[PDB]
Amino acid sequence: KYGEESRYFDLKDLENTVGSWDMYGQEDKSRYNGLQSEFFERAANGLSRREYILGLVAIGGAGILAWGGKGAADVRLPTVGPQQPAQVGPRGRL
Amino acid sequence: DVAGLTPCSESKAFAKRKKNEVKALNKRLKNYEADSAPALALKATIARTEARFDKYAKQGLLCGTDGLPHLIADPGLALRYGHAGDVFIPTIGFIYFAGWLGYAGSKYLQAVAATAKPIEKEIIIDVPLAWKLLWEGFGWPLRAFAEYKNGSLMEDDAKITVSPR
Amino acid sequence: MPIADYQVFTALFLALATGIFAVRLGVALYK
Amino acid sequence: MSAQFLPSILVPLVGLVFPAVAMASMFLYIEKEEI
Amino acid sequence: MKDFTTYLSTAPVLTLLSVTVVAGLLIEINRFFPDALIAAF
Amino acid sequence: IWLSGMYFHGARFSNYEAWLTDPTHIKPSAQVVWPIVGQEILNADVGGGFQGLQITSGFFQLWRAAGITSELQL
Amino acid sequence: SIVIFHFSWKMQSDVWGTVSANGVSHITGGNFAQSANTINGWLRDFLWAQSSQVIQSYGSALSAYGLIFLGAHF
Amino acid sequence: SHTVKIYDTCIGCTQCVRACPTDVLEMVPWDGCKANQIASAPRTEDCVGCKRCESACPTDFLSVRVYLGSETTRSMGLAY
Amino acid sequence: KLFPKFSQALAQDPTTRRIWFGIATAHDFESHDGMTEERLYQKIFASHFGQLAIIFLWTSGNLFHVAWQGNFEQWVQDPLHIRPIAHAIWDPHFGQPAVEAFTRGGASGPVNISTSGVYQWWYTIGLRTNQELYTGSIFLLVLAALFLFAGWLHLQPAFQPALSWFKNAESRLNHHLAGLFGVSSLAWTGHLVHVAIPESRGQHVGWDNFLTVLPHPAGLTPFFTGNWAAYAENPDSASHVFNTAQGSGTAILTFLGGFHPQTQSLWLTDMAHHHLAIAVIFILAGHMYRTIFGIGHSMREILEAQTPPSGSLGAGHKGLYDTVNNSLHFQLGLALASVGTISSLVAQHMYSLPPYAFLAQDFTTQAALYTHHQYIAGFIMCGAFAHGAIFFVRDYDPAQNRGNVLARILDHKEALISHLSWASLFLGFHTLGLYVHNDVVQAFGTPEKQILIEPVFAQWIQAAHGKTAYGFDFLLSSATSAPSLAGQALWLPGWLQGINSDANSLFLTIGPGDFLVHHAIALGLHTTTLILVKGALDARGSKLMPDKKDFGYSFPCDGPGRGGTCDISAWDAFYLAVFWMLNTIGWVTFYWHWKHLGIWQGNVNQFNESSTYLMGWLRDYLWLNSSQLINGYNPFGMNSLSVWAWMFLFGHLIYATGFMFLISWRGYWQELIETLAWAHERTPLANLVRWRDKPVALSIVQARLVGLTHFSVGYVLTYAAFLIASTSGKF
Ligand code: CLA
Ligand code: CLA
Ligand code: CLA
Ligand code: CLA
Ligand code: CLA
Ligand code: CLA
Ligand SMILES: CC1=C(/C=C/C(C)=C/C=CC(/C)=C/C=C/C=C(C)/C=C/C=C(C)/C=C/C2=C(C)CCCC2(C)C)C(C)(C)CCC1
Ligand code: SF4
Ligand code: SF4
Repeated sequence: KYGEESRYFDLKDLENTVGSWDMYGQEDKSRYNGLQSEFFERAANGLSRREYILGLVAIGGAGILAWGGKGAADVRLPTVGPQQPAQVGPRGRL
Repeated sequence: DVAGLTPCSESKAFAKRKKNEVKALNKRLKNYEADSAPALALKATIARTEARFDKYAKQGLLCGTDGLPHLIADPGLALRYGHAGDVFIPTIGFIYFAGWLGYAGSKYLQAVAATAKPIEKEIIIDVPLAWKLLWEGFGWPLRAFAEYKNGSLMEDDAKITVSPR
Repeated sequence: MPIADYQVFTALFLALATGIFAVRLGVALYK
Repeated sequence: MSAQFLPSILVPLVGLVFPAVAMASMFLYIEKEEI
Repeated sequence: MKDFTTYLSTAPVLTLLSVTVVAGLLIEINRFFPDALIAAF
Repeated sequence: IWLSGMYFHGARFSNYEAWLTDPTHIKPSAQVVWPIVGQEILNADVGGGFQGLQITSGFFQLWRAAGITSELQL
Repeated sequence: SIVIFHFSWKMQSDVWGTVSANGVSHITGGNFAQSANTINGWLRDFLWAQSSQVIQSYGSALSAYGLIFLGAHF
Repeated sequence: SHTVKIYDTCIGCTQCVRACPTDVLEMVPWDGCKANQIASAPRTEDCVGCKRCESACPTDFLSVRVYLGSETTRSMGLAY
Repeated sequence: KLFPKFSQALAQDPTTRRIWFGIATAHDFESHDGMTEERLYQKIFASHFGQLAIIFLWTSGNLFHVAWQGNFEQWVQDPLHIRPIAHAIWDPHFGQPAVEAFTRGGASGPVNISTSGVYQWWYTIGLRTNQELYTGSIFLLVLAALFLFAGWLHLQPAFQPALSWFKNAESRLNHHLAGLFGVSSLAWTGHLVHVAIPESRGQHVGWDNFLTVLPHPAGLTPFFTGNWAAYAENPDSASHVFNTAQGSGTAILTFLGGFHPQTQSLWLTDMAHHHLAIAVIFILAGHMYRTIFGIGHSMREILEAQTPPSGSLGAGHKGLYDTVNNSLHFQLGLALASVGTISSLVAQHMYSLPPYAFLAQDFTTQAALYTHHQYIAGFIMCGAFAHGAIFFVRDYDPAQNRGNVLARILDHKEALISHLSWASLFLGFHTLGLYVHNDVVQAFGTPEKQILIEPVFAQWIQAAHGKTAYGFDFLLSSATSAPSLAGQALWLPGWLQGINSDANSLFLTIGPGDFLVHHAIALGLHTTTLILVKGALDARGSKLMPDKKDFGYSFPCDGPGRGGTCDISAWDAFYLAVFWMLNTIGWVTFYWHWKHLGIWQGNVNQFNESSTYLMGWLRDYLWLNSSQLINGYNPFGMNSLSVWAWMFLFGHLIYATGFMFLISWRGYWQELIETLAWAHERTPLANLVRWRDKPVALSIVQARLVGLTHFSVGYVLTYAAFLIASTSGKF
């Protein structure tokens, strides 16, 4: 931008004249411990592929069906529980 | 009797309605003096109610099962059973007065349309001319029929602007 | 005589086949 | 009703699994750049 | 005086006066001839 | 002009004097309608031998707080 | 509108009422504290319950309020 | 990208050009009117569709017409 | 960014609008890229197949759910003391009181009470067990799959029908009148004679034994010999019990007329006879147009010959055959108008002449069916006029229709619109004036001053049908009149017995309230028609926009120039007419529901006295019948009506939400969205996430469509909830 004065436009430095700044980014490779980082990158080894990561989400879909067919009954959900008596209605109906 | 309707004179519901209205008015009147302003007003209302019911029963109006007057809107049916004053005669009266006002307005608009500045004549009405045209509008049926048979009451379709289809 | 479970299963399978035909028709319509 | 367990599995499938799958697929398809 | 009569002849003044006169005439007709349900002549 | 109309109506078509003697049972009223087409039914039995429309502007309370007492003052 | 509705219901359920040496008998019986937490309560216990006074005013002094109530709706 | 068209009914008053907020119209020489000039739309890609040019045309009917079509980042007036 | 595969211009849109318009223009095949007439017709044909399959699947699902979780078998034994079950309820959000409150018709758990009347219909056509319903559902499933395969097959080059095949109007009409209408009616008659009639007499006739059961004691001999009268020897006795053999008969083609004393519905033999006569007439009509057998008619010549002399109608109907055959919108508009009118006819005939057993006793089902069909008819009518406008702006050719009825009707469109406006103004002025006059006299405590005009014309027509409640003694009201003596021993006995009874809806008694409400209905119809006709006639252009046809059927506007051009397209006219259609249908349904509410409770005086003024409509109908509905759930508990109360509030919310899109316009939202975009582009952490499509405000036309959709949905949901809750909590 060459903003050394009141010039905020520069074709040779057009990158700085459009406000393309990281503002808060900072490159630094010294932080996470090597032993802990290895454990996590190892745990999430093949889970970096779209098909494989979607498979993990597919497990959540199976859990949803598992809850309806088993989880809902184990938490004693009112819909899966029993019913007590009934009513007749306005007139002589059921 | 026209369509299963009973005359209000022999209608029991009509008499019961009149009795109930007068009874309510007397109940309200009982909470006042004999010559005070509210008492006189209530007595006047009672007299008006009785006169209205008597007039409706005497005029030959037809009452239904609910005891309220019903109007017959059909020529012939109302003319042969004495109910022409229900809708027929009022129709004639309206048509006449409505045509009177409409014809007066039409004549005023056509008369001021020939002036050099008609818009001002429309926002600032000419009272003498409007009065004269209002008086002339009473003969609107004759004038309208004469203009229709004369051909001056209509504008040629070829002279009226129209959309480009 | 209420419908049995096998009847519901058969109806669901036939519905699956119908859905397959429907998706085929939809694919043909998209083209 | 026969097979009381069927609604408990079909309702979540049609209301939770199917809608999520359909929305994800539609979102991925309406922004493909080259279909 | 001419300008005053011209102002009195404007559309709003004439409209309000005409409506007032018609309303007054109708009110007095109903005051002297009340409950006129049908045209009894 | 509006204030003058309010005071005039409270002095000629109201029950303020009667309301002063019984402010807990007499309902304030400052409007009277003419009998033309059955509208006289709007003249409610507010109290104190008076018939009119019940008002909710609070003028009676204001006048009482100011010590009006009489209709001549209004 | 919501402000005035809140004020009306609150005063009719927790302030305005009568004293009978045994307590306070509010106009609506204090249903605001148990029904104002839902929209259905506002529609039924306030709009529907309190509207019976204006829809049943025909034939009385408040008939005008019943007429305007409809006219305004128009 | 809207479609802007100029018709021979134009009188070359140049009002539409002055009313354009994105500089889409211009006056070019012509010989069908007393003004000896006609309007043109060489930069329709910058037209937003405000129709300000039509509100300034005095001919009846309008000599300049704008037909809104495919919307772009410029025709939608988006600054983000 | 290329999802609108059918619109390359829309795919280039970098905003979210691309997605929106990508879904609202998916069925406008004529506007898609690289679209021809042959491909358009083929795509429409395949879409028709898909729609047919969807309808079959829907019917199969209804049958399966009734046979799996309903109480059809129990309802058959007690059709008057058991509430039909629609389907089960499996909602994890339900609480214990909700689960216990929704268990009604002897079900194992929470269920929904049916309101569509499928129970009465299936019971009247012969169905009795759950196995039959399951078999029907499976059959419909197979039929749907077959239609899907047909739709896919006709899309292949070897089975693709040519464009000329779609234009063969004579052949299509011949096959539709003789086969789609006649043969279908004949088959229905066969089913009624072989199953419905025997089943109603306590005799079971199914696929396993229909070949060993005689529909009539004298099988086929009287039919081929000509002694058709032998098929109406002894009909069902007046003391016959449905589904049993007491007081039964052997006739299969009667014409008693009226209603069954026990079921309060039309006789099955009468309906079978009706379908047989209809089938014969339709087949005969089907043998009219010319195909490839040297005989028949040519519609083009018939139209070209319908030119009255003196030039009163101009060129007559010259070129109309091509105008209808070439334009798909013209045919769609005609079909929609006819279908909507038939829907209204169906709604008006099912309540006055119940065709299903024990249907008149189900007050909830009758009201729901009438309201449903009336709303469907209104929407279809609006669509018919909308497509007529689309035709005028996209398929009308002035040179091809020069001098015919279309050009002439367009030549005097001003007179048409002017007279429609005058009729609407007259009806509105007087209906509102009479209602307000009655309201004012009622408020002042003087009901005797009400203007109650007796509907003498409608009463006269009723007397012409046999009603003797008005003392007219006209045609059917006089026993010595020629029409009375002609049908004295045919259908008049039952017809008169049913029309002179106040226990049914066959020509109900009318009074001043009916007069006022009918004029209000006339108002709604006239104004809706005025809006639609004005939009269709002015679609090509008006004085404010002479070249409107150049901008298409739908466009936002024409800018603020020339005084302003908001809502100037034909689409906008249809948009404004939808509100009026909803209002008219609302008035019609309100009238029907209130009258039947008073009739069912044996209190016709309530409607006869409170319907003459609007306060009675608001207090004695809306406020009075809303107590149970709004009490579905309260701080004390909940009942089975809580679903309707929630739907009531839901409809109110949707309607109010639509009010936003209707009142607020695009300008405020665009600036607001720009501010939101700036906020997102400047918020840390969230900067890592970007939008693929630039967020923009809804389009003007899109906003009008969204607002109208919300308004209509809220309207329908609110009325449905109120109607069902009011007529269900009492009966
Ligand atoms: C259009 C007809 C239709 C409709 C509206 C419904 C509606 C319903 N069904 Mg049902 N069903 C149908 C047809 C239909 N069904 C048919 C023909 C069968 C026979 C196989 C079944 C078998 C069936 C079973 C076994 C169950 C339901 C259940 C249900 C309820 C919960 C939905 C669910 O999760 O189940 C899933 C539904 C299916 C797996 C099959 C339905 C397939 C239909 C035909 C698809 C139709 C799509 C439609 C034509 C296209 C519209 C476009 C749209 C998808 C955007 C719900 C009220 C459940 C229930 O009882 O709730 C308590 C339940 O367990 N249905
Ligand atoms: C006998 C021969 C025959 C038959 C049976 C049919 C039948 C049919 N054709 Mg076809 N057609 C034919 C010959 C035939 N066609 C020929 C020769 C040609 C070339 C000229 C065509 C060209 C053609 C085209 C281009 C199209 C069709 C279409 C259709 C379908 C119409 C839509 C529909 O299903 O609604 C059913 C209609 C009825 C059942 C009749 C309606 C009766 C009224 C309106 C209903 C009320 C009756 C009653 C009161 C209802 C009560 C029931 C209630 C209790 C539920 C239909 C199944 C359309 C289609 O959908 O494609 C698949 C279509 O696009 N046809
Ligand atoms: C046989 C019936 C039929 C057929 C075949 C068509 C066919 C067609 N119509 Mg049409 N129409 C019909 C009936 C029909 N219409 C009816 C009954 C109406 C009155 C409502 C209309 C009104 C109408 C208009 C105004 C227009 C068309 C247009 C069109 C064309 C394009 C449609 C389109 O773009 O798809 C797109 C489909 C959609 C956008 C779906 C709409 C979304 C719906 C309304 C929302 C429903 C939400 C749901 C109810 C919410 C449930 C509530 C719950 C959540 C609580 C097309 C050829 C357009 C046209 O011709 O272009 C020039 C056009 O502008 N139609
Ligand atoms: C309650 C709401 C309401 C009302 C009263 C109207 C009324 C009317 N509409 Mg409308 N409409 C509405 C809602 C409403 N609409 C909505 C929500 C929409 C969707 C946006 C539409 C869309 C619509 C369209 C597209 C059209 C109409 C048309 C009409 C007119 C039809 C002619 C008629 O019926 O004569 C009767 C007239 C009336 C009932 C008006 C009442 C007359 C007043 C009360 C008399 C005045 C007395 C008094 C002096 C009042 C003045 C007091 C003041 C000075 C203080 C009419 C005036 C059509 C039209 O213009 O017709 C030519 C038309 O094309 N409407
Ligand atoms: C007593 C109370 C009352 C009131 C307050 C009104 C008020 C009104 N009426 Mg009405 N009317 C009434 C009673 C009443 N009417 C009765 C008892 C009848 C007999 C059934 C009618 C029949 C009637 C008709 C036929 C019409 C009205 C119309 C109108 C409206 C305009 C009237 C007018 O003159 O405008 C000003 C006048 C003009 C602008 C020009 C004159 C127009 C008049 C009406 C034509 C008269 C001559 C013509 C040849 C008559 C033939 C009409 C044709 C249909 C046969 C207006 C709001 C008109 C309307 O509804 O507007 C759409 C309308 O045409 N009324
Ligand atoms: C009942 C009708 C209705 C509703 C619901 C809204 C709602 C809203 N309006 Mg609005 N408005 C309306 C009528 C309505 N308006 C009308 C008639 C007008 C014309 C004058 C306007 C004019 C208007 C303006 C000018 C503005 C708004 C703004 C807003 C938004 C304010 C933000 C907010 O409230 O937070 C939250 C939203 C809500 C509380 C709405 C209800 C949402 C529920 C509680 C959540 C439910 C979750 C859902 C069920 C779960 C998903 C289920 C799945 C099936 C999808 C909001 C969404 C302002 C805005 O843009 O926002 C700052 C704005 O400036 N409105
Ligand atoms: C716009 C448009 C369109 C559309 C249209 C429409 C929508 C229409 C309609 C309409 C309608 C909706 C109609 C209806 C009707 C009806 C009628 C016309 C009737 C009648 C009558 C009669 C004849 C009857 C008789 C009888 C009998 C039979 C017996 C008994 C008695 C009586 C009398 C009832 C189109 C595309 C086409 C064209 C262009 C544009
Ligand atoms: S519509 Fe607006 S931007 Fe486009 S040419 Fe006209 S004035 Fe210029
Ligand atoms: S405003 Fe119209 S007349 Fe003037 S230069 Fe532009 S196109 Fe021509």
